[PDB]
Amino acid sequence: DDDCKLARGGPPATIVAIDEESRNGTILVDNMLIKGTAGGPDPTIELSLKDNVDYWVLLDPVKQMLFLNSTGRVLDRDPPMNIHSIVVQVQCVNKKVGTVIYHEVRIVVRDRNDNSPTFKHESYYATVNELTPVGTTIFTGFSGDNGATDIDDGPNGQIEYVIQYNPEDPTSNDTFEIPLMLTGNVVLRKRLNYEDKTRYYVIIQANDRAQNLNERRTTTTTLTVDLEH
Amino acid sequence: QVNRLPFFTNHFFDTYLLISEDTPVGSSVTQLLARDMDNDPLVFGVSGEEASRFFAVEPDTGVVWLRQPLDRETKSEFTVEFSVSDHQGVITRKVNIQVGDVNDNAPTFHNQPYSVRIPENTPVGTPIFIVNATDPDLGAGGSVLYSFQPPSPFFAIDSARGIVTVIQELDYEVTQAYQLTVNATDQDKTRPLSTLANLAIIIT
Ligand SMILES: [Ca+2]
Ligand SMILES: [Ca+2]
Ligand SMILES: [Ca+2]
Ligand SMILES: [Ca+2]
Ligand SMILES: [Ca+2]
Ligand SMILES: [Ca+2]
Ligand SMILES: [Ca+2]
Ligand SMILES: [Cl-]
Repeated sequence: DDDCKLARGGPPATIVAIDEESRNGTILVDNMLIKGTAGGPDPTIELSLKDNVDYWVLLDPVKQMLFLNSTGRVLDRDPPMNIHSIVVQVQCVNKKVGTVIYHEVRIVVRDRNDNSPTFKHESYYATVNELTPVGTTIFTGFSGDNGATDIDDGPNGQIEYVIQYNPEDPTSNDTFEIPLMLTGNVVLRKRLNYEDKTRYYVIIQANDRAQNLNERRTTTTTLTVDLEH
Repeated sequence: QVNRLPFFTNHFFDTYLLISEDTPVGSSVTQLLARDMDNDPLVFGVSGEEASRFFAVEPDTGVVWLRQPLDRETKSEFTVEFSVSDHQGVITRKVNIQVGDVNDNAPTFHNQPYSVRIPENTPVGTPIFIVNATDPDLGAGGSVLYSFQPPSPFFAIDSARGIVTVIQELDYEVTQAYQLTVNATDQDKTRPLSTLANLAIIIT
C-alpha cells in the first residue's frame, strides 16, 4: 500500500538548518512523518540511514527522529573542517511490497561568530616626515591580507579598524585618524613637530561585522609611528 | 555624520531560501530588502561567477529574477552573495539557496532490448527475466514500480524487483512467442510519470 510514502504533504526533501557547534544530541528532525511503523508487534517498514558520511546523523526509526551525533568532536563550518551542509538519505523499505523509497534530508549549517580577527603581524610601523601635511595617508600596511582577517563567513568575517584612545600616548588618536574603517589606512590629522614629539603609539582595534554589536569580536594591534630627520 | 552603512533585513539570510526547480526563467524569486539610516539611495547586486549566471537583480527595487533554469538533478544547493551599496560602501551578504524537487523525469529502462528464450516445460513460479529502470527524482517520484500492460495470464512481474515469473503452464502449439509491454512508473502522488518497454518471450 502507501507505507514508505510521506505522511506529510509538501515537497520530497526534508530540509532543516542548524548552527555550527550545536550540542551532541540536538534534534535535527523531530518526526520524518513517513507512513508506516518501524516498531511494534508487526512493523510495516524498515528505516535506516544511507550516505551518512562520517556518521553525523543518528536515526531512531520508531520515533522517526534524527539527531546530531557529535560526541567527542564539533560540527565546524569554518576552515579547516568547512561543513556547510549535511545530506543523508532515510531509506524506507516497504516490508510487504518490497518497494524502496529514499527520503532525502538536507541540513544547512549556519555560521556562528565564533572566531575573532587575527592580525598577520604582532605590530605595525610607519615613518613620517615632520613636514608631511595634514590629510596625507601615512600607513596602508593593512592592505592585502597583511592586516586583520577572520575565518568566519560573510559579515562575521569582515573587518573594521578603529583607532582607540591610548592612555600611554594621549595625543596619538588626535594626531592620526582612520576615515574609512573598512580599509584601516591611517591619515595624518595634525601637524607634526620633531622638536616636541618623535614617536606616536597608535592603538588600532579590528572588529568583525557581526549583525548584533554585542556578538562582535575585536582584536588590538599597535601602530608605532616614528618621525624622520 | 560619518556615513551609516546599509544592511540587509531579509529573514532568509538567517535560514535559507527555497526555490522550486520548475520556477520559470524570468520569474521573480524574491526581493532584497535593505535599510540605510541616512536613507541613501541603494543599489542592489549579485556577486560571483556561478551566482550571476543563475540570478539577476533589479538595482533600485532589489527584485531577484532567475536567468536560466534550475535543475534539482544537477545541483540542489547554491551559495549566493548579494550586495547593497550606498555609493560609499558595498555591503555583501550570503544566502544559502535550496532547490526544491519536482517530479520531472520518467523512469529510464536499462539493458534493452528485452528478449528471453524459455522451454515450454518451464515450471510455474520459475523466474525467467529481470527488467530494470531508474528515476532520478526525489523520493516517491524516483521509486519505480513495474507492471505488464495489460497483465498477462501467463507471466507476472514483481512490482518492486522487476523479476518476471511464469504463472501458467505454457504450450508451444498454442503460442510460440509473447510480446509483453512492461510499464515502469514512478510513484509521485499527483503527477506520476511512466515509460514503456517491450519484452519478448520466445517459447522452445
Ligand atoms: Ca567554527
Ligand atoms: Ca564561524
Ligand atoms: Ca568573526
Ligand atoms: Ca549610508
Ligand atoms: Ca530537473
Ligand atoms: Ca520521476
Ligand atoms: Ca526532479
Ligand atoms: Cl524538495
